[PDB]
Amino acid sequence: NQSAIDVVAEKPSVRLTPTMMLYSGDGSHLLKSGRYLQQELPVRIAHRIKGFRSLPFIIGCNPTILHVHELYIRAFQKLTDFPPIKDQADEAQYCQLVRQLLDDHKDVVTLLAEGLRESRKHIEDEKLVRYFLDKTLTSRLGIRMLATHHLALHEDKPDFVGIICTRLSPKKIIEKWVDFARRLCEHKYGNAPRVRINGHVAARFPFIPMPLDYILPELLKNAMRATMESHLDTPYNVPDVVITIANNDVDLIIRISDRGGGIAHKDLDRVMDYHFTTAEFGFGLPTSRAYAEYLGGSLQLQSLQGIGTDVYLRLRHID
Amino acid sequence: NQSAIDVVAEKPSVRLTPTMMLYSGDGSHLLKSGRYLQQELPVRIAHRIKGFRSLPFIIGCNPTILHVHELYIRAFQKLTDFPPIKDQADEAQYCQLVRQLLDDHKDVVTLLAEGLRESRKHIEDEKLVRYFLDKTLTSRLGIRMLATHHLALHEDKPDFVGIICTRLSPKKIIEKWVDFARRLCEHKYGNAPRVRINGHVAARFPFIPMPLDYILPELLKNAMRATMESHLDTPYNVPDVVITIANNDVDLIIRISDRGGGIAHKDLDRVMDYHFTTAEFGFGLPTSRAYAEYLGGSLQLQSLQGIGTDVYLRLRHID
Ligand SMILES: Nc1ncnc2c1ncn2[C@@H]1O[C@H](COP(=O)(O)OP(=O)(O)O)[C@@H](O)[C@H]1O
Ligand SMILES: Nc1ncnc2c1ncn2[C@@H]1O[C@H](COP(=O)(O)OP(=O)(O)O)[C@@H](O)[C@H]1O
Ligand SMILES: O=C(O)c1sc2cc(F)sc2c1Cl
Ligand SMILES: O=C(O)c1sc2cc(F)sc2c1Cl
Ligand SMILES: O=C(O)c1sc2cc(F)sc2c1Cl
Ligand SMILES: O=C(O)c1sc2cc(F)sc2c1Cl
Ligand SMILES: O=C(O)c1sc2cc(F)sc2c1Cl
Ligand SMILES: O=C(O)c1sc2cc(F)sc2c1Cl
Repeated sequence: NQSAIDVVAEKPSVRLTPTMMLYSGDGSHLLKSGRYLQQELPVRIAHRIKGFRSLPFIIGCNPTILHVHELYIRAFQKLTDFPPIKDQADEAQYCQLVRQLLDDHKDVVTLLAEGLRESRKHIEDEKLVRYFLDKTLTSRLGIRMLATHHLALHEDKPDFVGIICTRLSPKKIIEKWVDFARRLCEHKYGNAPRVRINGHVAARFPFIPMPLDYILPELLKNAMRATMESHLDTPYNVPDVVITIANNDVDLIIRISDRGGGIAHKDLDRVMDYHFTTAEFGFGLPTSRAYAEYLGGSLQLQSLQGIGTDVYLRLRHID
Repeated sequence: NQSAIDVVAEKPSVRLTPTMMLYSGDGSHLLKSGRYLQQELPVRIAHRIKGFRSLPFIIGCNPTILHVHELYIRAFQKLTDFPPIKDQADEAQYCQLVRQLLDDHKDVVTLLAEGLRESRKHIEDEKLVRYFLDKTLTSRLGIRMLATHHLALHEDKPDFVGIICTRLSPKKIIEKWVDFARRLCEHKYGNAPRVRINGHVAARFPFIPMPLDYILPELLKNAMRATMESHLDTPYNVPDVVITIANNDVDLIIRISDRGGGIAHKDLDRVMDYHFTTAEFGFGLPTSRAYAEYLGGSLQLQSLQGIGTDVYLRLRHID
């Protein structure tokens, strides 16, 4: 066992405010920020190692689960071996290790789902598995936003302070993912539902697109697939998917309404479980919910069995 | 104190199934049903007397609350003094007392809200008050359906077995209350939102209209009022209220969508409390929710602050 990991496995995380990210974004400010990252990332990694150590032995023993645990141990070793950042050249050296770790851990979610799939015969508690996956994936999301934000601060990209867009239009980010989903849908069925966008279509505000880039294609794929499966007898005459944007001082709400038949009563208690899918890998819906909650929001579903489903994505604002 | 009340205050209620109501509905069947009512009503009344006896003393002491408690004691005395139903003439005698008690207790909800309003300075628990009102009003709803159903069984009214409509159209019962709400709305503002009805508009099925006759005008008044208050600057150009009917083997779902600005974040935790209203008596929403839950369903709200509100009324089917 590694005693260095034990030293910070229970140290509370120091949270960088999404408002503080705008406040610091530069040369001398990049150094203070890089010093923060250097000290904070091993703590976040150690909290994840603690999670793998706390798994029931028969699950933690899985070679795929063990491989992810060992990747986290490797990441902690590499981040802690690095000398302190005294100057901007030291700050730059560190950035290249962060880029390497961002790519080395690209498939962690895939590996975890694989390991847990192979260990399904030893899982008697979906609430324990939900806790492990919600905690692991949201904390990994937090590590990724910190890492990507710091790297992006080195660019003079328009309307962006790192990963924060200063003038994010929800209508534009929704339109981008609607085009992507309609193309995949059209390839599979020969047609895709037309998507209408209404509400506060002219809203623009400081926002981090990363969560929306994950959640939006997941909800659009679900609404479009349910609409096509529900109308196989009339595939070229399908009802529209309606998206409403509601923007207020507190949060952004995105409502996605489909006429895809609804989520059956028997399936409604399982649609938010990991691995659960009625398609022919069940991670889109529980991961989107855990991400929205991690960011101060929520993901709620309202089923109208025989008609369709309304999905409400609520995300707390920057300020 | 009355010892007869004590004898049945904890006796469990025997539930008449909404399916059993169709199964019995006649002369000899009316007698067995009237015998059931005679024995069941004092038990339901005694459960309510127990509720008034269990209120904190400072609240139960209120003369308005005491007047309702004393009305229930009177109803128990009158129902128990009546001799057993040996024949159809005895069954008919009992019906006339039930009619009198139905009218004598017409305003019980009004009296209870008044008594609790005068005792607000001594209420430190909205969860206790919610429990008392949810239990009292839903059990009173149950007493009223039993009483009205038995009386209605004496009629040869088309498409009705007592209070059960054998071919209830949700679109027709919604249209009836839309006309009522639009007229009241037009009187107050000079205009009312146009109501569109979609989904399963041709659905017809066995159903008891009584719950819908209470809940529908409450949700329509709220959706229409919020729409008019939200558009005072353009009172003759207001967005439509959209109602969707979803009918499946398990339940009927009625979605009411408005563009009335939404329910504010500060008010969202209080809209389901009794007495809470932002209008210039806050019972419509908590009573509708308690009624829908009492009948195996639910009443759920989804707020899009800055845009509008979606209300979902779910009611379990007869079978
Ligand atoms: N809009 C919707 N309409 C109908 N069914 C839906 C909808 N959204 C989700 N579902 C159901 O929830 C299930 C779980 O979805 P999810 O967890 O996102 O994973 P996956 O996309 O792999 O199926 C889906 O397989 C589908 O049965
Ligand atoms: N559709 C809606 N749009 C906006 N506000 C609503 C809506 N439905 C309910 N509300 C809010 O909830 C409050 C409580 O409603 P309710 O309990 O039905 O009582 P009341 O009709 O006496 O106000 C309302 O006063 C209003 O502020
Ligand atoms: O992140 C954490 O703090 C923890 S504690 C714990 C216990 C488990 F069984 S999984 C798990 C995780 Cl993921
Ligand atoms: O699990 C991940 O996705 C990542 S990305 C990244 C960048 C770092 F600097 S550590 C680290 C980890 Cl642990
Ligand atoms: O039917 C399917 O299986 C799929 S997968 C997918 C991904 C998208 F973005 S849309 C879409 C559809 Cl419609
Ligand atoms: O119906 C009941 O069984 C009861 S028990 C109880 C305790 C209270 F404080 S009110 C109340 C009611 Cl309404
Ligand atoms: O509270 C009420 O609304 C009613 S109506 C009715 C009819 C009866 F026969 S008893 C009784 C009561 Cl207790
Ligand atoms: O604005 C109001 O106060 C009211 S009260 C009422 C009752 C109805 F049925 S509609 C309606 C409206 Cl719109």
